[PDB]
Formats: sequence, C-alpha cells, structure tokens
Amino acid sequence: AQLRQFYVAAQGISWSYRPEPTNSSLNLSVTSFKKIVYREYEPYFKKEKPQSTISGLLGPTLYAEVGDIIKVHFKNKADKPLSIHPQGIRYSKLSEGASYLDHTFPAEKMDDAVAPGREYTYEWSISEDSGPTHDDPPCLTHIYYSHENLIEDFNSGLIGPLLICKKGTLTEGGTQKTFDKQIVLLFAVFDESKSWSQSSSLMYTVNGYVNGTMPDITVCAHDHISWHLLGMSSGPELFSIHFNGQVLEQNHHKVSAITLVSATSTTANMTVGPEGKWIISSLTPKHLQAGMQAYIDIKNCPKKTRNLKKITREQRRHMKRWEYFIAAEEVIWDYAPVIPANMDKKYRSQHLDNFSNQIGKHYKKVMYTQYEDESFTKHTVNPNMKEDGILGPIIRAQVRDTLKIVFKNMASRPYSIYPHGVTFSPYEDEVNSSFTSGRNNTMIRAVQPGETYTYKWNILEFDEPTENDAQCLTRPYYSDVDIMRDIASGLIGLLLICKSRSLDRRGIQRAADIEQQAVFAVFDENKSWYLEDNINKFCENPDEVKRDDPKFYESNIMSTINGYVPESITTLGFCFDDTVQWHFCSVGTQNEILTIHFTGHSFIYGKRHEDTLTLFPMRGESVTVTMDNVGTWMLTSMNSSPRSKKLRLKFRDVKCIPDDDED
Amino acid sequence: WVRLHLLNIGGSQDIHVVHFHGQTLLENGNKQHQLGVWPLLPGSFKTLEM
Amino acid sequence: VAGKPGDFGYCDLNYCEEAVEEETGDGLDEDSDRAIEGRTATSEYQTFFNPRTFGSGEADCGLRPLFEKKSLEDKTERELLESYIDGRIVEGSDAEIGMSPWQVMLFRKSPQELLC
Amino acid sequence: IVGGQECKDGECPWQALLINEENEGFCGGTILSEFYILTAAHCLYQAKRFKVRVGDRNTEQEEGGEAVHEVEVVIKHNRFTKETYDFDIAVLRLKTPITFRMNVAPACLPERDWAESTLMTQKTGIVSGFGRTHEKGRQSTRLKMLEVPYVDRNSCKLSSSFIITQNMFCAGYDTKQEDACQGDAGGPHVTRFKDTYFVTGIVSWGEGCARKGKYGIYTKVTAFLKWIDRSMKTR
Ligand SMILES: *[C@@H]1O[C@H](CO)[C@@H](O)[C@H](O)[C@H]1NC(C)=O
Ligand SMILES: *[C@@H]1O[C@H](CO)[C@@H](O)[C@H](O)[C@H]1NC(C)=O
Repeated sequence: AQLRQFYVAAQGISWSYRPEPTNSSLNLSVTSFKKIVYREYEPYFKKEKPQSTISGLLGPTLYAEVGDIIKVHFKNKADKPLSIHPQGIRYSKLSEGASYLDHTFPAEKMDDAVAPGREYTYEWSISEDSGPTHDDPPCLTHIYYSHENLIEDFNSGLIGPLLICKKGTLTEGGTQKTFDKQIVLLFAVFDESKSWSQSSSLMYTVNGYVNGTMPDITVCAHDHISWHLLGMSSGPELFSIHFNGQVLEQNHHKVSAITLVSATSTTANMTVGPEGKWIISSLTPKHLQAGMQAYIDIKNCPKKTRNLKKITREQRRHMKRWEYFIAAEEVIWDYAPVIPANMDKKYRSQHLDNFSNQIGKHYKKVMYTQYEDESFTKHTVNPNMKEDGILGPIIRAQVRDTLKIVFKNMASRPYSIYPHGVTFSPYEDEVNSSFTSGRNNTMIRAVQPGETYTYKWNILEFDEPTENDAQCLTRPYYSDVDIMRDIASGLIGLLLICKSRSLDRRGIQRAADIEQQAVFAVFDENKSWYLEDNINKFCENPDEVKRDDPKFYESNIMSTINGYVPESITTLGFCFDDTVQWHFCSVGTQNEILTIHFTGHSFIYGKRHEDTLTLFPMRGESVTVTMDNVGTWMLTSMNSSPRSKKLRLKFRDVKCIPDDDED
Repeated sequence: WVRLHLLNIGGSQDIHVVHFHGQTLLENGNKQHQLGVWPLLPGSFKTLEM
Repeated sequence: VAGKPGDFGYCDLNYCEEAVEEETGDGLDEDSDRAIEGRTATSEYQTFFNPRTFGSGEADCGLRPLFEKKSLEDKTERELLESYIDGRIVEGSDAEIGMSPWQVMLFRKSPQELLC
Repeated sequence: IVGGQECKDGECPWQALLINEENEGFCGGTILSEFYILTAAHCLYQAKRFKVRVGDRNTEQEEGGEAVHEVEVVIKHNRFTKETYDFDIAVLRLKTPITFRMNVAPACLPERDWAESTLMTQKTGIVSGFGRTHEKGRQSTRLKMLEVPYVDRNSCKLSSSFIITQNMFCAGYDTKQEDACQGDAGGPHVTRFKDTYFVTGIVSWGEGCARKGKYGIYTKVTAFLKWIDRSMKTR
C-alpha cells in the first residue's frame, strides 16, 4: 500500500567484469564499456544509491508488496531516449512503456520512449492480483526491461531485478521476515555485437562478471535463503546450474540442480548447511566452456546462533551401514553389444582391437565396479544386469538413510566420485579429509591407482522426493578428476533419492516393475580420458588422435543408450497387468530437448499422463508407465532428429503366458 | 475468464516466453499459481486461465 | 494413609496430558521397511518386583498356560495379526471357552450381577 | 459389509453362509454347483466342524430357504501360502447336494480372455455377506450387500505396506467407510454385467475395514480361472 517513490537513472558504465582492479589496478578488460544500466538514486536523484559489488551489472532490485503504488521517477541520464517496460503487471497505457501499433495517444506513448536526461515517474498501483498467491512462496519474481530496443538494450545493459512479495513477509528493506537472507542470481551471454559499441563478445557473464570471476559469497550456517534465480540472454541459452551441496524448492518441488533457460526468473529456499565454501555452475556445454563459477561460502557463523532445532530422529530405524564397495576399476568395453555383452565383466578382454561389431572396440573405460569383499578382488556383485551397459549400481537410498562407499583404484588414473544431486545432503564432514577439494569442501581424494579410502555418506530428513514429486527421485553420480574427458569416458553412475516406505533396500514397492534407466548419453571416444590407449593402440587406424576427420569426431562420438548403442539393443518385452516404475536420466550433451513417446501406452506425471515426455540434460526423471496395450510397441522419440533418430524399443505386451498355479 | 491451451511440438528446442503487455496468467492445476509469461517448452502442452 | 499399614491415598492435584504416536523409532532401531501383519516373537520377561516379595507368578505373565507356554500360533481370533493373507475379514464368529483367562466377573449378595 | 444394505431375497443366490460347529457363519460362502462352495483358503485355519446353510437371509432367525449342506472335502491350493497373499481360495466340495432354488444359483466362469478384457476392466463391484455392518460395527444380521469401485494398481501399491501382486487388486473407497469386513471371510464379491453378476474376487486382507487410504485386497479371479476350473474338477 506504501507509495514507492523510486528514482532510477540509466547511465553508461565502462564495466570491467573483473571483481576488482586487483594489485595490477587499472581496467584493461573486454571492450564492453559505457554499458547503460539504470541505477537507483536517492530521492530527487540526489546521487546514485550504492550498488552491491556482487550486483556489478545487476540493477536496482525493486521489491514491492501488493497494494503499493510505485512512483518510479526515471531520469533517463543515458543519452538515448529510452523506456522501461515491466512483464507481468497489469499496467496502464500512460505508463505502458512499450511502443507498438496500439493506436494510443502520445501521452500514453511518452512512456514508451522517454527523452534522455528527463525524469518520468513510472507510476503503477500494485494489486493483490499482482502478488504471490496461495501455494506460492512469499515473493514473486518478474522483470522490467528497456522496451526501447529489446535486442540491443539488453547487451548494452538496462537490467534491473523485479520482485513482488506478499504483505507482512516483505520488510522495509525488501527481505522476508521468515527468511534470514535473500539472494538474487543472474546469468547473461552479453554480446557487444548487439550493443552500443560493437565487438564480437562471445564472453559469458554470470551477473556482472565474466566466465566465473565472481567475488565470492559468504552465507552463515542455517541461514534461511529466499533465493531469486534469474536467467536471461538474447538467444536461447540454457542455464543448468547445479547447487552443489544445496537443494532448492520451486513450486513445492525439491531438486539439487536448477535447470533454466533464457528469460527465466525463479525463486527458491535453502537453510544454509554447516560449513564450507561451495561453487555452482551451469551444466550447459557452452557454460562449461565459460566459467559460471559462483563461489559461495557456507560458513558456520558463531555470530548466527545456529538454531540446533534437532527436530529429527537420529536413530537406526530405516538405517543400515549399507556398505557399497564400488571400487573403481579399469575395464575394456564396447559401446555396441553386438554379441550379448551382458553380465558385467567376467570374460573381460575377448577383443580384437576393432571399434566395430564384435569385442575389440576396447573402449578402455573405468567402471565403478561394485564389490562386497573388503579386498575388492572378487567382483562379489554379479547381478542379473542383463542387457545393461556401464551403469552405476542402483542405491535405493531411502530418506535420512546412511551408506558406506569405499574406493580402491584398479585403474591407471586417480579417481573419486562426485554425487551430483546427492551432494545436496550433508556430505561426509572433513577437517583433515579436505583432499583436493578446490577449497570447496568436496572430499575428493582422487584415489591413486591401488589406494583405498572410505566415504561416510548419510542424508538428513529433508529429501528431494515430495508429495509434489515421486516416491523416489533420480539423482546420478560421476567422477571429479576430469569431468569432461571422464564423462566422455566410463565414469558415470546413478542412485535414487527414495521417500519409499516398503523397500528395505530390496525394492521401492515390490509390486510394480522397476526397470528404470533410459540414458541416451553421448560419448566421444576422441574426447574420453582414455582417448590415447582406446583410439590409438586398439583400433583399425594409426596412433593419431584423429579429431580432424571425415567422420571420426563423429564416428568416435555416439549417443549410446545405457552404455549400448541404439542400433544393437534387443527389444524389450513384458506381460500385461504390469506397471513399470521408471527412473530416467537425460544426461547426454543433447543440445536439443528430446521427446520420447510410447505407442498406445501412456506415461504418468504425478496425476498427469504424458504419453510423450520431453527430456532435459543432466536431470533424473522418475515416473511409472501403465503398460496397457498388448503386443510389441515403440519406445520412440517424437523429435526424431537424425542425430539420435533410431531410438525406438519394441517392448512387448502379452497376457502373462505362465498359467502357474501348478496344474 | 478465458482458458489457455497453447501447445509446442518437438522440433528443435523452439521455446518462446510469450510476453503479455499488462497481463497476468493463472496456473490451472492442483496448486493454482499465477504467472506473467510462460516458456513454450517443446513436446509439452500447457493449459492456463486468463 | 490410615487404616491398613501401607494403604495409599492420592492428594488432590491436576496432571498434564501427553501424546505418543507423533514419535518415530528413536533408539528403537528394529527395521528399515514397513510390515504390520505377520510377526512371531519368543523371549523372556524382566520383572519390577523383588521375587521374595511376590513369590510365584511374577516372571510368567503375558502368556497363557495352554496356548503360549507351548509358544504355538493359536486359533482364529488371534490369527488376525499372524495370518499374512488376513487383516480385515477373519471373523471367527465365536469366542469359545477360556479366551480371557485373566478377566474377573463379580457377583454381589444382591441379585447376581457385576458392580465394577 | 461396512454400511451397505440387505440382499433382497434372491439377489444374492450363490452367496452362502458357511455354518460352523455352532451354526454361525465363520466365513462367507459362494455357491458354485450342485455340490461345490467357494471360500478363501484362509477359512481352512478357522474350522472345528462346519456346514453350508445355503439360502440363509438372517442370522437372527431362519426366514426361508435355509438348507444345511456339508462340505465333502476342501480343494486347497498347493501353492496357497499366506505370505504370498495369493491363492487364498478353497473350493468346498459338498456331501449334501446343493438344491438350486430361490436364493440358490451359482456364479460360473466366463471366457478367460473375455473375463480379463471385461471383468477386471469394469468400474465397480458388488460385495455381499453377513459382514460387519461398519468398520467394526456388529455383524450384519440380514444378508447385506454392498458395491465398491475398482482401484488403480499404483494406488493399491502405495495404499498397501505390503506387496500388491500381479493378481491382487484394491477395491473400495479412499476414506469412505464402506467395504467388506468381518463376516465376508471369503465373502462373495461380484460385478454386474447385463444383470449377470460376475465374481471378480474376494478380499483377503487389509488394514481395517474401508479405512482411510485403505482398500479390500481382492483376488484376481481372472488370474486363476484356469485353476478355478481345475479345482472345480479337483476332488
Ligand atoms: C523453505 O524450505 C522448507 C523446507 O521444508 C519449505 O517448507 C518451504 O516451502 C521453503 N520456502 C520456500 C519459499 O520455498
Ligand atoms: C572466458 O570466457 C570465454 C568466453 O567464450 C570462454 O571461452 C573461456 O573458456 C572463459 N574462461 C574461463 C576460465 O572461464
């Protein structure tokens, strides 16, 4: 209800994108300068209100509860006749701020282009409609943008956070009374080509800083963060940031990795963990080319009065030490199981040094070989993993459960697991076991060839699975010694974050089929960690890397399905009256969302039924299928792009042939 | 009140955050949230109320 | 109180109220999954009284001389829990003789009836 | 029969009252032929001596059509295990010939393919018997019937702390107090199709009677139609 007299002025800034000039001083950076970004000013534009160092290019955060009227005086100090246009506010044409063929009056057009050096009071009366609703977090996220040039203004700047919160929770400063802190997150692909000055700026920008040069962030422990994740960019850009060590809530859904695209504004929650700096980055391949390195320091502040609510159980019900001995071991492998290359690796080599047809591909991967003997010599885990490739063994990890991981490295390189989307839980706390964490408290020993050490993994009562989720949520894991080349190698695995009750580590609810994994991951063997020995020593070509190629950059790259190429996978088959509980994982560098489809048969999505499910990179998808149509049917893809086109599994359906019952 | 039935059909990640000039959407579901715009996710069918 | 040495009387005072179901296991630690019907048990009993002060009949309770001394799963009415196929429709339709060996039924010198 | 209402005279003819040594129904009975009665194989653990008083309409008093029939022998499934929750079915060959009359007409097997394609694919199903009139209410004095709807497989799986096998299917209401109860031990539960009721199964177990979030754990009749026939011809 309060009358918000806001004073903001656009102004070109010779932005450095560096956190500070450093001891070298000066500003010799990318030629992205004179960036017109509006900044908040004192009442009557006495002077520009100071901006956060983290909010380098980020503009004035404009929180607003319902009922307010915002007297946004915009002195267009930038020398261009400009405008500012909101997105989701039912405004009036006098403060429309958007010029088009609305056939309106000049008084309702002056907003659409305000003269430079001229104050325009962009007034908008907020309403209860323009505010968070029921089942809605206490704040909502929006954007006001320069409608003068929706193409060039963004790259030239003119960006500012827009937030709308409920009454009561909103403070005078804009924080939530229920939230210890509020955090705003932004990414951009700032290009000087479509800017005021012209340059070929492929340089990527997290907030105001380039390719992972953020000044680090310090957050006290047990701090209720009301996050504000904003992803905007000119073209279609995916921002697949994983909160390493944190799980966030979006629309009553809990996920550790926050995958977003351009023009995405989001808010979430987290109560800050115990201790240790952390880094978050986008899983997009181009965001891997760039930094997007937002270092955040989770710190156990004594000046925080760590609540220690201890509203928990802390007891061995639902618990067991669950010693998963998944010691890493170098293996030979074939992407195509042309022969029935199933039943793990008993007859290992069996090869001919030929990348095609029979064994001889010699894709010398390094499996997470499961064991139960302490010495890890005998495999001791040889399950009925028929028609299964290099796949991490499933851990039916119930809520708040505990489990032990011990690695012995039977491979030429040091290795150590990264639980992605599982690290959100309190990890094995380390004070002497910091290892090569990168100062991010990632207890990553990178176990040397033949070395052995232990993981003490245990999750607390908070879980990714939720009533607005599935019984078990799919979260994978992989290595850390070299993400790109080792994912290109055979270093990947997966478990389940289970809210399940009747499982006992045996089966989530052993009444529906539990076939789960669909991993159309793309592996380039000319990108693998064992590129050298695999490609060179054990192929039908000389010992060159052969990146340059007719198609060997394309031959050695392949969108295999769970370690098996699509062309050499046998058809599925099940009998009727069955429900198949799936836990998918779209992890491959698809660069294009894929839409699977079941002929006749349909999916489930909470209550919704899909029958055609789109997929997103590096995300686990756990649903069931009501297989209700007899005969063979297609696990086909509707995108059907020639890149990953031959993806259709002829899963059969018959009326359960076995008559059983003895006679 | 008018119901939305905007759809997207596979293709190649053709996403579109449909801006509305002074309009606010409404989620139609078990939660019934309110939206400003929506990214047109390929392979997905979206229904809302306006 | 007065009268019999050891007779007990309760001072007039108020008392609080508590709830039990809201707690899960705690230091209990018995199982990881859930199961409600179909369980068998055999063990001993720990007493709270001095054996010299109670004599015979102290550490033998909670059982039956016929049904539980032999430690055998017994007939229909107790089968409701133990039968895995049965949890709601057992309905033995009768309560035969001796199903409550530890229940008392009083008479008075008044016409035959139970007061309390 | 939690809630529900009485079977009208003749509405539930195959329904039988398995009278035990005290001649009070310890189980729900199902007339199968002139010499056969159907009950769940759990009923075999509850018997000293027992007969079949077909045509009974009131446990209070004899009110017409009550003919006492004696079970010749029980066809218990050899794979019948309580832990499996499965094969809880006991065909009761009778010494006394069943006299097809008022309130005496059995339920016979349809086509197995048609039964699978039609019976378990129906919407609701009708359960009858001298059952507990409520979740714990007193046993139905009259022969009371009730109708319950089908439940999806996943709903039954989440609604049960135990296995929901390839055969067993939930049927009832999420929170409404109406279902089979104590008194429907092997109590015939049927499903209408053109006035020809088809026994789609009988509750075996479950948490309470029509409890909140709970359902009757019925047995897929279509699953063992071949075994039902082979036990019809057995003993
Ligand atoms: C804060 O996290 C808690 C965890 O249970 C959750 O209840 C709440 O919804 C979160 N807040 C927001 C705004 O998501
Ligand atoms: C810096 O940004 C450029 C933009 O293309 C990228 O290629 C490069 O890898 C980035 N460097 C780091 C260290 O993130």
